[PDB]
Amino acid sequence: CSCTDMSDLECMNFCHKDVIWVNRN
Repeated sequence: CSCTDMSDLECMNFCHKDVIWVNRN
């Protein structure tokens, strides 16, 4: 995951769209 030519929100979008803790944490 490389977001440097990319903002924070946009990074969270593509890089955190597969986070598993969106139900259990």
